[PDB]
Amino acid sequence: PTHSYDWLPRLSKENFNAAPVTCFPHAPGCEVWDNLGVGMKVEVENTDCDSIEVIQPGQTPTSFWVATILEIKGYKALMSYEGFDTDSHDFWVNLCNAEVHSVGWCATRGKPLIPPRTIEHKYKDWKDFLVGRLSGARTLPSNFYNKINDSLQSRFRLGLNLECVDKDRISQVRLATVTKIVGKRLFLRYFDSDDGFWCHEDSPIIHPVGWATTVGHNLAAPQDYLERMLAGHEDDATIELFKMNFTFDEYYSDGKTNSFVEGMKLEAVDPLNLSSICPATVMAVLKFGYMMIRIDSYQPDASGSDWFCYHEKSPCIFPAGFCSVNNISVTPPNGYDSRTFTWEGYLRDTGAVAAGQHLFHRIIPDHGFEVGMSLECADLMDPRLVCVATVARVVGRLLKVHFDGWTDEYDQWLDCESADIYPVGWCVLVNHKLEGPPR
Amino acid sequence: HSYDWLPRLSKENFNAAPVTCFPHAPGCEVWDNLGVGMKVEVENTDCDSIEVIQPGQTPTSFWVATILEIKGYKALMSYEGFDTDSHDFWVNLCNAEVHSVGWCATRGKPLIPPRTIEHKYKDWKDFLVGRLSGARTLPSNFYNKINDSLQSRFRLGLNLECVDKDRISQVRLATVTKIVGKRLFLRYFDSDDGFWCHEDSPIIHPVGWATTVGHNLAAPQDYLERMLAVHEDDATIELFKMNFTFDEYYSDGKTNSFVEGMKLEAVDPLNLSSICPATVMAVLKFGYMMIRIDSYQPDASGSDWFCYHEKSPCIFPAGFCSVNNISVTPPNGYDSRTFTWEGYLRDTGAVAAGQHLFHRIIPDHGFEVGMSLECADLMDPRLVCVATVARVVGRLLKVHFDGWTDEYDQWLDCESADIYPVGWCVLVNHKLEGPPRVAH
Amino acid sequence: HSYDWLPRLSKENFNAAPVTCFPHAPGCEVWDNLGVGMKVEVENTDCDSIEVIQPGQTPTSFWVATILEIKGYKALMSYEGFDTDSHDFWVNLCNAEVHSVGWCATRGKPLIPPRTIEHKYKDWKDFLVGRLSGARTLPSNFYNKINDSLQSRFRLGLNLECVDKDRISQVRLATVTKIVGKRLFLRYFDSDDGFWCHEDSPIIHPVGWATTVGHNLAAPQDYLERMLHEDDATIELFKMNFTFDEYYSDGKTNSFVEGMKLEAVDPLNLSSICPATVMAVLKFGYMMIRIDSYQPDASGSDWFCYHEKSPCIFPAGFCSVNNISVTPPNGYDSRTFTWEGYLRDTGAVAAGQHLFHRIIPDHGFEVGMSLECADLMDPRLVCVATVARVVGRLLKVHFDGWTDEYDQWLDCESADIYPVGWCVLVNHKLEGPPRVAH
Amino acid sequence: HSYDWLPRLSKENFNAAPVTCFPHAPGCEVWDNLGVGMKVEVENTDCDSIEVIQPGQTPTSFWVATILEIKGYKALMSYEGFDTDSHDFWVNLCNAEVHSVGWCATRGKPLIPPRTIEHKYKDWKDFLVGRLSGARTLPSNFYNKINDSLQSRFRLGLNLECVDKDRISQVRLATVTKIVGKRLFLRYFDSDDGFWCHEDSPIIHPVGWATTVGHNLAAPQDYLERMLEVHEDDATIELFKMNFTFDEYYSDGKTNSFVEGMKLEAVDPLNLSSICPATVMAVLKFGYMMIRIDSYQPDASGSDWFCYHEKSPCIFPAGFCSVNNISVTPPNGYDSRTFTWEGYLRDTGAVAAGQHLFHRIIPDHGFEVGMSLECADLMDPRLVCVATVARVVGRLLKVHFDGWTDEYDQWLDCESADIYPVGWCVLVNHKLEGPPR
Amino acid sequence: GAMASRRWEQKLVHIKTMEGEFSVTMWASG
Amino acid sequence: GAMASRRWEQKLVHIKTMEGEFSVTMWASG
Amino acid sequence: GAMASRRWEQKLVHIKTMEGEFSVTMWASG
Amino acid sequence: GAMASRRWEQKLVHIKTMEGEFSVTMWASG
Repeated sequence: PTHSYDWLPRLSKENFNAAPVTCFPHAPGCEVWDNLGVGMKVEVENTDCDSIEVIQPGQTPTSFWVATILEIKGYKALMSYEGFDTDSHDFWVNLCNAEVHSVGWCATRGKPLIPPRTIEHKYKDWKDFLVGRLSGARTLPSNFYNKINDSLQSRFRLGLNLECVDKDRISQVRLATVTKIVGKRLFLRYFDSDDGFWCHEDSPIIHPVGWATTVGHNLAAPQDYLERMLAGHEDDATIELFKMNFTFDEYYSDGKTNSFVEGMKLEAVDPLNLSSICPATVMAVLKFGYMMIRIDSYQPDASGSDWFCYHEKSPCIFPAGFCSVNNISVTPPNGYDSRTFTWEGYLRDTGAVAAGQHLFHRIIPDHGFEVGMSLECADLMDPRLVCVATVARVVGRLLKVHFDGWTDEYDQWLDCESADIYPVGWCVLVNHKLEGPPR
Repeated sequence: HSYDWLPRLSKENFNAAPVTCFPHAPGCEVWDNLGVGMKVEVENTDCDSIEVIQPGQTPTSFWVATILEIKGYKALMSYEGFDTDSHDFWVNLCNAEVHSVGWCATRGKPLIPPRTIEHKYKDWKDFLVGRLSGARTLPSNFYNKINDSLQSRFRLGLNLECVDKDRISQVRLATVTKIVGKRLFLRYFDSDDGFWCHEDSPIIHPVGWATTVGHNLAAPQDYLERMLAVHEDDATIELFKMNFTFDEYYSDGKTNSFVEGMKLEAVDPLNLSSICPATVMAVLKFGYMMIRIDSYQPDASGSDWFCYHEKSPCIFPAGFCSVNNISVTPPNGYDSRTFTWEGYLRDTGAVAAGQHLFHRIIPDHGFEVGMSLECADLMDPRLVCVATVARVVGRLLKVHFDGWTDEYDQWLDCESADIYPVGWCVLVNHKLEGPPRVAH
Repeated sequence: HSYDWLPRLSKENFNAAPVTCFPHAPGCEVWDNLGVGMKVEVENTDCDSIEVIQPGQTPTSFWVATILEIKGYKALMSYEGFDTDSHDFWVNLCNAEVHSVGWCATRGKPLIPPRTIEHKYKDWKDFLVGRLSGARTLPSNFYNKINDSLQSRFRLGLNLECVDKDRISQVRLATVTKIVGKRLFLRYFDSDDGFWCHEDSPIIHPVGWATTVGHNLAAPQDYLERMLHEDDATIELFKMNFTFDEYYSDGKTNSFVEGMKLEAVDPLNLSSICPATVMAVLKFGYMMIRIDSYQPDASGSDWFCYHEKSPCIFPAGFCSVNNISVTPPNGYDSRTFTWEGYLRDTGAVAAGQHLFHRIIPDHGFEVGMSLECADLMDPRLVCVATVARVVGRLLKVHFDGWTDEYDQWLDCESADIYPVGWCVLVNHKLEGPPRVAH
Repeated sequence: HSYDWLPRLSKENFNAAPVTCFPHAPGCEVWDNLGVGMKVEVENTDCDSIEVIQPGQTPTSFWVATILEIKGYKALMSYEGFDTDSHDFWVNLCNAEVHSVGWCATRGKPLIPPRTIEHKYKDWKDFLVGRLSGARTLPSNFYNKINDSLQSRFRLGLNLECVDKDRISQVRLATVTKIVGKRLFLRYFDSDDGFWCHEDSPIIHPVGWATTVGHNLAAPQDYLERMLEVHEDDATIELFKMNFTFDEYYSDGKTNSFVEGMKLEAVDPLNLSSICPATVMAVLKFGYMMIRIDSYQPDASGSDWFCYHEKSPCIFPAGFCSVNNISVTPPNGYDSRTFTWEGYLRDTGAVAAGQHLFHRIIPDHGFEVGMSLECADLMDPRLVCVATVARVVGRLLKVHFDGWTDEYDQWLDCESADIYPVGWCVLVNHKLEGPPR
Repeated sequence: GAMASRRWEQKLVHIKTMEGEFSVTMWASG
Repeated sequence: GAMASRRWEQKLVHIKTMEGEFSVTMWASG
Repeated sequence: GAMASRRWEQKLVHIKTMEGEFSVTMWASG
Repeated sequence: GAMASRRWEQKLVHIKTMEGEFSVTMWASG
């Protein structure tokens, strides 16, 4: 095992602000999280007692006591054992990793509750005290951790084949296979190489078998697969496994669109530099709403190898002027300066037209993210890493996420429903290493 | 002069109990229609009278803002178009001219940019569309819903039975002569005295309550004669809040739970900072009973006996304070050192009321130690004051008045009708007492 | 006298539209708190006056019954304790003395067994516990909620602007002089004449509406002057299926245009849907149209205002697509009418499909369902009626005992249709089916 | 052959209990996403093979229809464009090719008009836009949800403990060998014999149940030794339906409610048409208890004792039949016109179980007298039969098999796992027994 | 919060007759 | 928060015929 | 039935300034 | 129908200590 960052010192400070689990729709436990609450009672590991309990062989060796939940920060909960007069023995736990149960769980399994050593002297029979503390009090539904467990599972399984954006040539998707899964983040190994990359199952850059051929996107794959496509298997990743904010019913059968047109300009998050929002150009309109765009800040390149596919309903494309309207420093197009750039002048220089506002459909939900909230965030440029992070800005439904201890040059513009952000404690829950602030 | 919360709101980490913590508070049931990040039309305090105002209509000019924070009824607003927070401002959500976006246009009113930023654009259309498209705003019926929740169940002139503040062992006939934020001013008959009381308070009762229950009653002669033998101004049962129904009792109201002589713990009705051992002195009908606080001086008259219903959240089994780390007020003749319930029971030869006689459910009320709120002074209920949650014990709260000694603290249920969100006084036009100023 | 539904109720397979089908009907929002099989305390009509009654209290003695059926506001009651159904009885749920079980005991009233079965037990406790334990009954606030839902938003004495039945192209000032079940009688300012209409009707408007929208107005001189008071019926009393937020501040629209053709229910004949023409586009979505089947008339006295979001206007082709016999334009045959030919003849264009926005709710109305329906041509009357056709959200309503010539086209959310038993509830007379003479 | 509901559906005023009346029935939880008046794409049975079908896909051509009626799983369809009802047709909603409108286009399939009306339009766009705009159709995931709800919690090869039909006072080890619509065939361990029962039946139990509860158990010696270590084929606790939890009882399962000797009434497990006085013979753990039906001929062996849980909906306080006008079955040696509970308790010197020991809540189950449904013959659970709700007594149903005498009527709780909506047999591929000749 | 109004509730009610009075546990929606 | 699943939703769908293809806006319960 | 009031709804509103007037599509809780 | 799952429920649980076993009535959301 290696050194993973423990949130403990942050949790121990006053006014630590963590984005709650319910801010993350894809996070395990999100849908049942409102079954938890400060003030509720649980049975939890007694770390302050001798092994006086006769443990049945095979069962848990742990002895339990009751505690009140005082605080909830992401997946973290501050526990206080019943019977303690001060907070000296309060302790933080990982709610979905620790031995935590509804009150009554032990008795059903013939286990007695053992008072901690520090307070064991207070009563001979703790019955009256416990009745007093627990009567009418809230506890967990008996099915809570079953629901948690269910929400841990990926829609994908090992060995599935899918089409994913080639990190070495983002203008094409390449056939890949799922070789590892951690917290629904898939490790995808490309065929015809030994290379690969991590990405969450909900990421917009992975697609089902047949997607590229159907949509008209560039495809690299083994010859056998290529041959199967041009005509028109147990390990195919199919459409129902993939998250979409639209349906194909919304499009004509042939996928022919008449919205965005080649040559139109707009703004977009740079897929190769998430700290950048930049003017971009529609280079090729594909089918079913998908289109290839070029980030205008890139160096001149006629090959088109650096073109990138965004769907027309992506929350990461914006109309020209989005940065200006929202006080965001726009990355100027190649050959321009931040001061010497205006959209009006740029359009005249290039003789181009900006995509109309009506082509973008953005709804701002009450996502609940606030500036200064702590969370865990994947590094999109090195998706092996999930790191300590802070919400630096909220711009409608768009977040600027800052990595604690790093310069702002490594910030990432991410949608509030990004699958690359996670609650505090997620890394511990799913057994992923958490990168802390650098030295 | 009423206290403005502004200096408290201006502090980082100001912790106010949200409106949803208060079931009886105006706006509680529609408070989820609000949210941080939402857009509203709000008064522009930074412009000239360039808007031609129709006489009779509001002279106010408006702009659009985003809600950054909500603390009780207070909202921190930030005008659209500002690059800094230097002009952010607090408003009373339900008092200030705050509206859904679109409100002005429907009334023919233009939006006027604050002077600080007015030259940023010529036509603000593209900016406003950019900022407001797909954004949340107020539902159009929001303030209609708020207005509905402001109305008291009671009207002026109603007659009711209320605990006599000069002799708490009896109720006395009183009439409602004034209503402020559902707090009723009750004027006793056969005198010129009275007191303030929220409509949901447990110490007011419908006409005929005392006679039915068997509680002591003082009233004009005509009323007493009617009681032993329904008028237009009778306050009837449906106007009163109860945590039970009379269906739960037999028709004659005969109970078999608490028994005369049983001991328990209770909040002292004459000193709310105190929870003390108490004795059941007389069991009335329909769950009601007269108890006596054991810390009082000896008195055989029973003028100091007080009625609690058996389902009151302000009575507790013996040992409640001890189990919950509360310093109990010892009985007459005992010390915080010398007092234990076991010793006390042996000395008096008494029996404690069983735990099963008490029924408490602990809601996820959301109150936390340190939260600010507004609280009525039960000893001088004219006053509603700046307050802070000092303790949370299950569903029981200890409320502290900022700037006062702990001698004036009050033990109150989490659903007490005497606690209100920050901003309530402004909403209902009640004066708010701020913390007293320290002399030296 | 008023028609009683009982002969219909007593037949097997009587299909009444439930109260929940009528959004405007009293009790609609709390109706799901009722259920077949539930228990209630109800008037005992079969007992001697053995119960000592207190002054001021109801003189009625009660027993317990099971609800066996619910048809509109009607409910079939069965007293507990009988061996046969021969004493089962229909009641008006919101008129009869009905209570949750437990209501009497709280008031010191004993339950009294009907004389027919009184000797079955000495002490009825064991029987009643056996029958009522775990059973459903009414929520205690049920009839409070019903009573609240009975009240009109209007009061006597309010003045409003309403369509002149003598010249439908103008509205005329009128006063609310009577209210029956939220149906208002509006007496015109200059006359003893007037008409009935429900408070939710689209042909009544607040003071100032005509002036603001640009509609013709007949009114007293001083009123006209004031437009260009405590008894003013104001905006919030009126039901709209849109908001003014949806329109520009000046109400200028660019949807329907003068000359456009469409289809519409004839305001002068509800049995008829006819091609129609936009004659004048007013403000805020309101427009004057003319029914094309009318005899030639250049006065414009017969123009009628429909708001653009009215469920009673349709795109050209609506009748044809839905197998509805269209009432032809003046000088045309019904069976052979085509829009293609008609548009060619007149050189006009049809209003586009995008100008209409019809959504079809699961309203729950089915062919053959019984209900009560106002006679739109004589709105004093509310009559026995049946759903003859369901066309999307549009209903063809047949008056029982009349020929199909008298059928009316009504939207599923029309305020002129009511549940079986409504007339009894609100004390309105119900017109029964005319008797067949031979 | 299997009975077809078709002639009954074709009658006016055919009353079928809706799917939502059956909590265990497939599709119950999503059924409210259906409604009369809604539009669907459905098989065109009135056209030539003019559509070019891609290999590997359905050869079926589709048109659009309105749902006119829903009776259990059955739906009455009417093709858009027909002026009369002459071509209206019934379908099995969860078997036939039925989709949301839009399903065909996404798969590149054209809608083809029925030949009968094909002449009406050259281009059907205007007609279809006029008819379908703003109209209700199916959620795209409807039949996925139906499919999920079809699956049993059990698999083949699972071992469980179930009531011995040859000796109902003991449970017997058995293996699931067949599953038809969540009805399991359980083959006894030491035999070729077995029986059918729904997965939610109260007479099947997980491995270890009898030993935990104290119920008689017939099993190989190796099994009992193990009970006094989990095997892969063990049917475990979470696979079984219970209307209570073990948290409600003390750890040792000791109860103090029903006591030996107490009398009550109960449905005869050997004769579902009979409700009879019964006696508590043995109180077990966790609320379970052995009772004997008092109508049985005298038998000191106790082989005919039957286990009911205390929260069973099939036991009642003494006087239930009297109070509810039900013909009670007299105890052995009594007459149905002479027997009274007061006389019985006098003769035997016994005490009736108190009302407080029983807890019946009466849901708004929605079953009404005259409603049609499909019902298993509990005496021969191979058979599911045409049936009718004869009586509703609170939450208890008297179910009648159409065409047979009343002697075979069954008393069943409204939440019984043995009753199913009209069309269930077709959906599930179970044979439906019709009325006899 | 989580603790709020429920769709249906049990209700303890009483029934009085000329022979005496007793309680019955029933239920109601809303 | 407030922005969550709704009881019913409009849905844009398409219909193809031998003569062409077009869109229709309908609805379904969620 | 299924078609009833929803948890949240889009709403078209208008904004007037001294330069003109335009529409905006926003949303609000029920 | 009107009788379905509710947002929260009381639950009877048990607690065992070295001195004996007893029950407590609590609640949980569903």
